[PDB]
Amino acid sequence: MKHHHHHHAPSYRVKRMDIAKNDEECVVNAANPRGLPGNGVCKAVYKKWPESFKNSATPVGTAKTVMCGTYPVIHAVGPNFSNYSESEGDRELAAAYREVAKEVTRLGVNSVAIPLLSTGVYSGGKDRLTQSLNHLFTAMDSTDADVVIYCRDKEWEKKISEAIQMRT
Ligand SMILES: [Ca+2]
Ligand SMILES: [Cl-]
Ligand SMILES: [Cl-]
Ligand SMILES: [Cl-]
Ligand SMILES: [Cl-]
Repeated sequence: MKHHHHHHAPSYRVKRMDIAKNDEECVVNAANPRGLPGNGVCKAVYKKWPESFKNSATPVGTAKTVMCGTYPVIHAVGPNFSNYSESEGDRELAAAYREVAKEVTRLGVNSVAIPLLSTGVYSGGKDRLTQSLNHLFTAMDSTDADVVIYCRDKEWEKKISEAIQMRT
């Protein structure tokens, strides 16, 4: 059974920087179903933890953890909204985050670095910040890990921070 330090109060934070530089105990990749190096976040994850791509292929709506050494990389496959309808894509996006929460719990980590799934090249050309962040919260709220959300856009940083602060 998992125990924490007496001071542990689970938190959310957002940082605008490359998730490959994260200071957390594990990382969530914005993965593609075939386990390819990809682009954007996925390519940064591939450059930093290439060993974690051994047998990382997994279906849309799921997560698969592969260790790089002892450092866990949770490959979470959100839907490409160019291929899915809005209703089906929304369900798969929510499902991918639920699988992340299960993996974070199983691993026993105290913290996790997470990107906003399906907000980059899989967004179908739409702004999906609120949709993706709300599914992240829905899955992660019941976990006790410190969650650090990574983004790259300055306006997105502000909106994510606002959403975090308004629930506190
Ligand atoms: Ca699926
Ligand atoms: Cl950076
Ligand atoms: Cl892809
Ligand atoms: Cl994406
Ligand atoms: Cl961003």
